[PDB]
Formats: sequence, C-alpha cells, structure tokens
Amino acid sequence: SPAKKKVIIIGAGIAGLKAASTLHQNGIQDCLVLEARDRVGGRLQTVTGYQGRKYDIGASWHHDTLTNPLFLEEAQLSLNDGRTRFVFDDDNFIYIDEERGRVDHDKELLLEIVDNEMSKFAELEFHQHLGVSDCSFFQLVMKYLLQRRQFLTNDQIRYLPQLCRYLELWHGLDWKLLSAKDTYFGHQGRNAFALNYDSVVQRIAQSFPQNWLKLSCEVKSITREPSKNVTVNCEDGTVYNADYVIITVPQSVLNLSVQPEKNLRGRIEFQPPLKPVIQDAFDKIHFGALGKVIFEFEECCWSNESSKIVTLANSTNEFVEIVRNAENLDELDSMLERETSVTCWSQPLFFVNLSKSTGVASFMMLMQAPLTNHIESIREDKERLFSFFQPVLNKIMKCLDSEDVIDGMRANKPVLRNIIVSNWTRDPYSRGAYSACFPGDDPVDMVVAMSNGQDSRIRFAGEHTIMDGAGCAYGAWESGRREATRISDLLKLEHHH
Amino acid sequence: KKKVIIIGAGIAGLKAASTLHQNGIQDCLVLEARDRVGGRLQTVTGYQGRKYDIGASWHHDTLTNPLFLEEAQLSLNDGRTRFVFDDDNFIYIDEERGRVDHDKELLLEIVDNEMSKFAELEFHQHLCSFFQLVMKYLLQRRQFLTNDQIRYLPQLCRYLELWHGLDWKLLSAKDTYFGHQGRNAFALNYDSVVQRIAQSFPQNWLKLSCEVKSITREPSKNVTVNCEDGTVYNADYVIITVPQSVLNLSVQPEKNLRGRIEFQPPLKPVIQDAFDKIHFGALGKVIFEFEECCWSNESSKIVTLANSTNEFVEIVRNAENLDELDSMLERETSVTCWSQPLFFVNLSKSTGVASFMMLMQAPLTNHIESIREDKERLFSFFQPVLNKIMKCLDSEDVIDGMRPIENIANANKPVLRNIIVSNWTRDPYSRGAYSACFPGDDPVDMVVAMSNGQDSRIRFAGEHTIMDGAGCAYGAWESGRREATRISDLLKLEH
Ligand SMILES: Cc1cc2nc3c(=O)[nH]c(=O)nc-3n(C[C@H](O)[C@H](O)[C@H](O)COP(=O)(O)OP(=O)(O)OC[C@H]3O[C@@H](n4cnc5c(N)ncnc54)[C@H](O)[C@@H]3O)c2cc1C
Ligand SMILES: Cc1cc2nc3c(=O)[nH]c(=O)nc-3n(C[C@H](O)[C@H](O)[C@H](O)COP(=O)(O)OP(=O)(O)OC[C@H]3O[C@@H](n4cnc5c(N)ncnc54)[C@H](O)[C@@H]3O)c2cc1C
Ligand SMILES: C[C@H](CCNCCCCN)NC(=O)c1ccccc1
Repeated sequence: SPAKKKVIIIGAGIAGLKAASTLHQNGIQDCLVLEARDRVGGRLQTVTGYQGRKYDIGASWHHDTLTNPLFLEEAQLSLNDGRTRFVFDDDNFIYIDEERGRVDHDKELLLEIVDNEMSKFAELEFHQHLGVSDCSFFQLVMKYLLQRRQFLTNDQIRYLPQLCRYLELWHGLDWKLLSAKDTYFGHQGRNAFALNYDSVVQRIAQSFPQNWLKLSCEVKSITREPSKNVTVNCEDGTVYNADYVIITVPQSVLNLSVQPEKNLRGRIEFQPPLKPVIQDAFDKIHFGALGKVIFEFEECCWSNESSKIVTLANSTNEFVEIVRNAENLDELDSMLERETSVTCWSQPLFFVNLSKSTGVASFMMLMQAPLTNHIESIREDKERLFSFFQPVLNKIMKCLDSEDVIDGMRANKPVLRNIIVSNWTRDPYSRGAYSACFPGDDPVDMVVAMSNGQDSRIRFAGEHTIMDGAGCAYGAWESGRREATRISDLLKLEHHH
Repeated sequence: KKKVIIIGAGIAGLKAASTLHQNGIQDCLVLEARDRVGGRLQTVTGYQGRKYDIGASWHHDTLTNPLFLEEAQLSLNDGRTRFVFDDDNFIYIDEERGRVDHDKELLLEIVDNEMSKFAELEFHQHLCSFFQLVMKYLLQRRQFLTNDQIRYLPQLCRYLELWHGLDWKLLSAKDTYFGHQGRNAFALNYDSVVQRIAQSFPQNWLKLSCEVKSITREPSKNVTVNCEDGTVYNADYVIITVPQSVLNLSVQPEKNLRGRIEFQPPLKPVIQDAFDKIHFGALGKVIFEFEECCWSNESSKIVTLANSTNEFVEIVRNAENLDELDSMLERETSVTCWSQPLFFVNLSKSTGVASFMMLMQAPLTNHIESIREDKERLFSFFQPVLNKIMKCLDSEDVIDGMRPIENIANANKPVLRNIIVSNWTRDPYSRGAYSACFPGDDPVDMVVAMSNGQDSRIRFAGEHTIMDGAGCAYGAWESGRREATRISDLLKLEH
C-alpha cells in the first residue's frame, strides 16, 4: 500500500533540492521530495512589494565567492549566457551616529583602522588556543578597549565598540549573546548580491523529475523498519516506504523532536528517537535571528555614495570615562551594570542601499536578535513600524543629502510607499534565521552528529549539517550534494555482478 | 679576560649587552665596525635641524612588540612623547587619473583585500613571484573585475613592495602577504631608543671602529676574535649580531671584503646552506624637507601608482591562460619616478615637520642611492611625482630651493630645501636594508640555524635570527635579549 521510493528527501530548501538534483544526476530513479510549505526554496524566498519590485527576504548574497561552489556554478552560467544573475555590491561602509553623523573613513577617528586591530586582537585571543574559555563578543570588545586604552582617543573608545557591532548582523545575535570565539571569521572573497535567489532555487528545482516534488505535505513521523527500511508519514495521512531518507528540516525544527507534544507544527516523531549524541549536540549550538525590513520608496531621491550603510547604536562619554577609570577587567564588567525602552538607536542597524546596487529605490535593512522577534512580531502594524524606524530613516537621509522622510504608504522629498518585514522567527517551519553560536558553543558538535546521521538510512543535510559554509546557503547546497552522493554510492553496489 | 664579547652595536648587540649587565655580568666587550652604534637604526639631521629615522622608523605589531611595550611603559610613566600612531587611510595617486583611493566605483581597496585572501588560499597547505600571483588572480577573477579595477588594482597592491624592499617580479609570492599584528607606531626618533639601551650598560664596554675580521674558537674553551687593525680579545661566549648580508660574505673567496668575518673552523653546513634562500631586500629612503607646511594634511600616508595602461586590461580580457597572458605581457626603457610605486609618509600630519619621508625599493633604491650626492638629479627624478602629490593635496608645483634665492612669490607655493637619501645598499656594514624573500626562499632554516648558533660559545642575534618580528626592530632587540639571558643563566649557574 505505502508507496515504494528509493530516497525520500524531507524539505524543499536549497539542501533537499540539491539532494534531489544530485540524485537525478546520478540516475537514481523513483525519488520523492516532501515539503510542508506550498513553495520550494524554504529560507530562500523572494517576495514582491510596491510596483512589483522584488527582494530576497531570506538569503541575499553568495558569500566566499572565491570558493563558493554554488556561486561558481551560477557564475559559469552567466559567463556562458551573458545573463546577469548577481552583482558584487560590496562597497565602503558609511557609518552614521545619531549625534555626530558620519564617522566613517574619518581623518581623526580612523574607526575602521582600529576595528582591524580590534579584529587582530580577537584573533590573537583565540586562533590556535586550547583551553581559552569563551565570553561574549561584548566582553571581548571591552577587554580590547581596556588593554589598549593608552592608544585610543576618547572618541575612539566611545564610537569604536558601536561600529564594531556591525558584526551582530552577520551572526544575527546581539553582542551580549554572541560568542566571541566565533564572532570573527574570514571571508573567502567579496560577496555577490543575488539578483533573484529564487532564480537559483528554480534552476535546481527544474533539474529533476517534476513529479518527485510533492508540496504541502508536513511530515509527522519517520520510522526505521527493523527490515532496513524507513517509513515516512505526511499529516494528510499518505504513507511512504523508502530505502534512504535525507532530512533537511531546520536545526530549530529538528530540535522539536527532543521534546513531548507531537502537535507542534513542523516536528517529526523519530522511531527509534534521535541518537543521544544528536539531541545533546543541540545544547552546544543555537539559533540566530537575522531579520530584514524592506523600505520601499517612490523614487531614488538620495545620494548613492555607497550601498552599505550601518547606523551605530548610542554611546555615552560616561562610558569613555568608565573605561578611563576601571582599575581591572572585572571592575569594568561590574561597574557598567549601572541601571529603558528599545528604539531604532538601541542597537546597530545594517542598511543596504539598493539604489546604487540594483537601481531600485528601496532600503534592505538587517536586524538582529532581540530586535528581530520584536519587529517581526509586529510586522503587521505598518504604522507602528514606520514610527519606530523614522528617526534612523531620517538621519540616514539627512546624511545622504536628502530631507526627512514622508510616510506615503496609504516633490524632492523621500516618500516611504511600502514596508516589508521578514517572518522567519514566527514561521513554524523556519523558527529563526539560521545556526549561530552562543558563548561556550562547540558548533563542531552538531556538524559531526548531523553529518554522521541517525543511522545507515536516516541522514541529514542542511546549513547545520556541514562545516564549510555552515549557516550559508552554499553550505546547505553542499550538504545536499553530500548526502545524496553517499546514497548514490551505496546504491552503486546494486549493479555489481 | 672578558665574559661575553658582543659583535655589533646594533639594536641586537645593544640589548644583548644591556641584558647581560642587567643580569650582573661583568667584563664585557661590544665591538662595532662603525664609529657609531645604532646600526640600521640611524637618525640624521637635515634642514632647520630636523631629525629623521633614515633607517628603522616604525614600531610594528604594537600588540605583541615587546620593545614597543617597554617604550609605552616609560610614556605612561614620565608622560613624554616617544611615538605617534600614524596608520592613516592611504591615499593612492595615479599620474593620469589622480586619486583612486576610497573610490565609489573603483573600490580598489576592497578588491586588494580579495587579492590577499586569494593569495592566502593559493598557499594554504602547499608543498612564483608576487607579480605571477597578481596575474593569476586577475586572470582567474577577471569575470568579476571591471576594466579599471583590472588596470589599477595590480599597481595599487604593489605598495607591498615597500614592505619587502623588492619589486613584484623579484619578491616571493608565498611571503608577500604576511599579516600585521596591530597598528604601527611611528617612533619619534628611534635613536632615543638606541640611546636608552646604549646607556644601560657601562660605556667602557663599547669598542667603536672595530672591524672584527675573524672569529676563532680555541680548543681550550675560549673564544678569541681580532679586529681589522689589530686588537685581539677573548671571551667565554660571543654574541655575533652582524647583519645577515655581511655574514653571507663569510662564505666567499678573497676573504677581505669589508666587514667579512672569517671563522675557524668555518660556519657549519646547516648555516652555509641557509644562504641559498635569498635575503637581498633593499628598502631605501629619501626625505624631502620643505620650507613650511602648505599642502592638505588629509592623510599621513600616500603612494604614487606606477603608470598603468589600457592595453593591459585588453590583454587580461583576451588571454586564454596563464601561459598566453604571460608571454603576451612583454614588448617595448627609461626608469622614471613613475616606473614603480612610491610610498610617501607625510610627516606634516603626524609630526608637524614640513617633510616627506619616502620609501623606495629594489632595483630603484640601489640607483637613487648611488646618486645620493647629486641633489639636482634627485630633484628631477622625483619632481613629477612630487608635483602630482602636491596637486592632489590642494597645493601646487614644487619650487626648487636647494640653492636658495628668497622671493616673496613663494607665498602659498611649497619650497623644497633639502633632500636626504639613504645609503644602506652601499654601506659595507649593511649591503642592503633587511631580509626579504626571492621566489623560492624559506624564512625558517635560517632563523633556526642562526638561533642554534655555531656551538655553545658562538651565538647569533639580529633581525635574521628570530621568527617573531623577523627582520623587524623589536625582533632583533629580542634576539639580543635572547642570546644574553641564555648566557647570563649559564655563567650564573657556574657555581
Ligand atoms: C533572513 C535570512 C537571511 C540570510 N541571508 C543569507 C545570505 O545572505 N547568504 C547565505 O549564504 N545564506 C543566508 N541565509 C541562510 C540560508 O538562507 C540558509 O542557510 C539556507 O537557506 C538553508 O537551506 P536548508 O535547505 O538547509 O534549510 P531551509 O531553506 O529552511 O529548508 C528546510 C525545509 O524544511 C521544510 N520543512 C520543515 N519541516 C518540515 C516537515 N516536517 N515536513 C515537510 N517539510 C518541512 C521547510 O518548509 C523548508 O522548506 C539567510 C537566512 C535567513 C533566515
Ligand atoms: C631603510 C630601513 C628602514 C627600516 N624600517 C623599519 C621599521 O620601520 N620598523 C622595524 O621594525 N624595522 C625596520 N627596519 C629594519 C630594522 O631597522 C633592522 O632589522 C634592525 O635595525 C636590525 O638591528 P640589528 O642589531 O639586528 O642589525 P644592525 O642594526 O645592522 O646591527 C649590526 C651591527 O653590526 C655591525 N657590523 C657589521 N659588520 C661588522 C664587523 N665585521 N665587525 C664589527 N661590527 C660589524 C654593523 O655596523 C651594525 O652596527 C628598517 C631597515 C632599513 C634598512
Ligand atoms: C619594519 C617594516 C618592514 C617589514 N618587516 C618584516 C618583518 C615582519 C615579518 N614577520 N617596515 C616597513 O617596511 C614598512 C614601511 C611602511 C609601512 C609599514 C611598514
């Protein structure tokens, strides 16, 4: 009765999609891709807004373009058909502070130069160091400020740590939640902003039997039959038997398995239940919440000096002094505690001025946890949002040679026609943006348990199941190629005399 | 009669002696060939009494630089000014185009960074010249580079030539892109440093004008050395801090070459072989002392970009591979101030003094120094880049006032008074600037062989006997503290 399949992939993300791609590439037949949503791509979603303009509300860039297998693949096509599939939108960051204004590439602040030293500082703190406990990124930025106060001006000690935090937007975590040992990481080359990441999702989705894909099926349970087979159940009731299965649900969704309540959207009931080595890996790795807010304006009425703009939080000169007075490290850590609402200036905000990179009059901004859940929890209040960001929006426009902004959601002035927010933290099938490390996190743990699988037939792929390009789309891609290739290798023994 | 005999009065010998003395060791000799200490640390005076470090000038790796810490200590202590952090946003200038730094569309700095990462990868876990490498990158990534980026980038990234004192066709790629551990500290008089160390041990220990031309280790556990003129000396241990370049003459015929020390028996094979991994780097300097400051003080760091062509881009855009792009490169010399990248430190913004401290590289260094007496020629050679810098700095063409004629018309206009050039490549006690790598060198077998001395009596120190700060000032300083303590410990333990 239950349909016989060779390999059943759970999840139509880039990971499962690539698994499905590789499988068909290796002549594996009768396969099946089961996806809860009614769309493929998963955390690679391209939405539409005002005038029909499009933006990736999930991944946007191809990182490490020097080694990124997925990118080079995408680059090969464009190099052969001349079609624009991306664009290196790296630029010189423009740093704005509420009071001061633009403190970037400054002759007396030299902020970027001390950031690199701050970076190297961190590097010397870890990179090749056994034992060295962790501590938050915030703590680390404080330690540097303390161990080097003798060579930092009053303005550096104040404005530096704020610029330093643009990193929060790489990780999706606030500097107090972020693990230092993991804050600083190398980038293998420039970034390539994807001109339709969904453009990539589809290429891969059309590379294998279209009947393999069955959307809107939420997998409730996965069972390994003592007879060496895996049975998968969709909520709608359909049941399938398959020799192998490649599980690609988000680390967050997979985590729902180590708990009671089999009525949590997304959760899969595992029989036998996930190995103790897996669930326990969950303790040492966590989830981040990178969030996005697209600010669509009517026309490009602002300076395109750059495409990367970050607004620094707020700093106080009393801080400078505390750093100027602290006798020891703990004293500083202590003191500061001195004890209130969150506003657009309570954390760094990363704005991507698409008007220079894509010729579109919109701003793609990145937020981090905790602001993400908050902003996402109220994405439906387009007014409470415009109210929230108006100040930074104005401040930015001020520095970009333009007047304040005119809310025109429902003429040389900038008009905000529409606002789009991400829903990753609220999406039961997503539960966050992607993998991230908290202080004391051995991300190597999850990767190992994951890349090794539940057993011979219950495997794992996804941004968390791989090390190289972990958290990145291309990592999830490679993970898909991986698990499929292995399955493909095992099935190769089939045609042996 | 002497406990330790230190050969060389450089930063190495001076700390090596300082340390011995700080350890209570007596009867010591410091034998220098020159009439002064400091070695490659020499301060000189020019117009209106200004002082410039014609040799070392920066505190590198100020996060781990032991010496630098020591210096900041005193500063925190006695509030004096012993240095100024001058790392500034580099201003890149092309003859034709002008400034190209921090350009909204060229974004050279960003791609220069990919270039670095590209090199790092090219060598990560590997069993080629800096030029070969830039060409590889360009060919490999041309698909994601604009024509202008391809054109200028390579010329900009060559600022690295002034880190190694070598052109990008003679420098080893595997050693081009090292990494700096923290900001740099412009030493306000590196001589103030030479003097403090210098004064920390008994003055009557120094024997200036002693060209040690032979080191011998008598069987009966004694080390005896003789200086050119005559004076023979003997010691228990002997810290040889003469630079590599000179010590490399210890393996040739006509054993007389100035500064050439001849050991007996000779320097063991593990040492001789090390001199087969280049080290002929010649970084030179040329101070341009002006009347008064009258040019934009935007940045304290500037670099002129050797001319670049558009046919270069066309060739990169059309080459089918590393082989073709290689040959297609070459055609049809005349060396001008625009035949190489030039690094100008604008001392106006960092020190107040209306002067430019310029760094040059091999093979140019050798040329410009060999004509360091002809100020007229030196002015002609540099006038063009000097004017271009002035243009780009909200100023105007430089007036040659090296043979002065006070005139009012020189209101705003900048007036060049003096010009001071290094001589490192012609000084027999130097024979270049400092360690560098030719395509194929290996900065390890020399640092190790050297740090393992000849035997227990004959030790080596300097900027070519350590891995941390190798070739750098703090490196040598440390190599000297190293050889001393290692000896002061032995002597102490001897009952
Ligand atoms: C806001 C944001 C911005 C990002 N930006 C970048 C970037 O710029 N560059 C980059 O490289 N990466 C970026 N990433 C990360 C990148 O998007 C992910 O690493 C990648 O998309 C993960 O793909 P995946 O297949 O591993 O997981 P997913 O894309 O989440 O796919 C998992 C699939 O599982 C499905 N599913 C879950 N449970 C079930 C179930 N029980 N039954 C059936 N189906 C189920 C989900 O619907 C989903 O389709 C970003 C991520 C976010 C959230
Ligand atoms: C132009 C230039 C710029 C530089 N800038 C910097 C910088 O900014 N920052 C930095 O960290 N480093 C810099 N360096 C390198 C640094 O200055 C040197 O590595 C350092 O000075 C070496 O010190 P030393 O004691 O090891 O060698 P030396 O300074 O050469 O001392 C060795 C001594 O041995 C003497 N001697 C040689 N032969 C004999 C002999 N036969 N008998 C007796 N005595 C002899 C020599 O005269 C010399 O006095 C620069 C070098 C140059 C040339
Ligand atoms: C002392 C340093 C030379 C490089 N030293 C190499 C030793 C470090 C390798 N581990 N100075 C320079 O050439 C220089 C010149 C301009 C700006 C910065 C550095």
